Amino acid sequence: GSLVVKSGQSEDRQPVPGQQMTLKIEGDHGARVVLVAVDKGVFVLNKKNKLTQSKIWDVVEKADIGCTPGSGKDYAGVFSDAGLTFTSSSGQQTAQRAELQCPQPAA
Amino acid sequence: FIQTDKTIYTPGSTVLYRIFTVNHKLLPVGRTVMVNIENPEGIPVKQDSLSSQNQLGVLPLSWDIPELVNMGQWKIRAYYENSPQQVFSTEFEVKEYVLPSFEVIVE
Amino acid sequence: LDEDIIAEENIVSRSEFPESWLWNVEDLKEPPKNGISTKLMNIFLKD
Repeated sequence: GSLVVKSGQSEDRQPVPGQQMTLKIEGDHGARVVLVAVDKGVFVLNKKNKLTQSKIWDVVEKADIGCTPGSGKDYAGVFSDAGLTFTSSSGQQTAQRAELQCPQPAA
Repeated sequence: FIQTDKTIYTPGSTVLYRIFTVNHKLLPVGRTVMVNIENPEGIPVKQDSLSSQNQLGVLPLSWDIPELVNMGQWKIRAYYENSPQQVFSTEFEVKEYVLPSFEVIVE
Repeated sequence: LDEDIIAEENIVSRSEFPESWLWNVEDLKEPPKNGISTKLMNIFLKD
């Protein structure tokens, strides 16, 4: 969807310790948003193990059942190499898959 | 997905962490989650069992770090009750530190 | 007191120095426009 967080004050400069400030939040309707503010000084000691949207997709992609950029050796390979199984009443079926992870990256 | 407010904590402070529960479609879901917290030497000290039922896939939690404890790399491990084999983890460092006043970049 | 300066009794010291705050939760149920809701929060910056 989309989630943006900008300054409510559509004007002015830098605030002063103790001063209030409007905080605009542009997100999807019906969505719940959890917030958190941290002093940048903390990240100077440690910036690892954070939470990023990019790190999320990186995990989703790793859990993909497809193990080939495309195509295959044969018709039964195209489906399997794309994360699918074909089976017909004529006999044409795909290669039996019985292993969770993708092929061990054999360079 | 585990989220901690800070990246590093001092012995005596409180750690605020939230657990996001979603399915393969990244859509929120109500399930039973088992959350543990291990020390640098891989030894669980606290274990909870809350449910994201009607919580909109967000489990707010917190744990106070005792003054007497080993410093180093701590880990928070969570997993669905219906799949003990699949475990997710996020690390947070524990050290006696003091927030500096400037950052240093090496490019 | 008469000096062109501020007395000690008139200087409120800054004490609130948190490392992490604003641990709040807000829902976007406001009138949607183009599928994009907008909530305006009034936060209290620390010292």
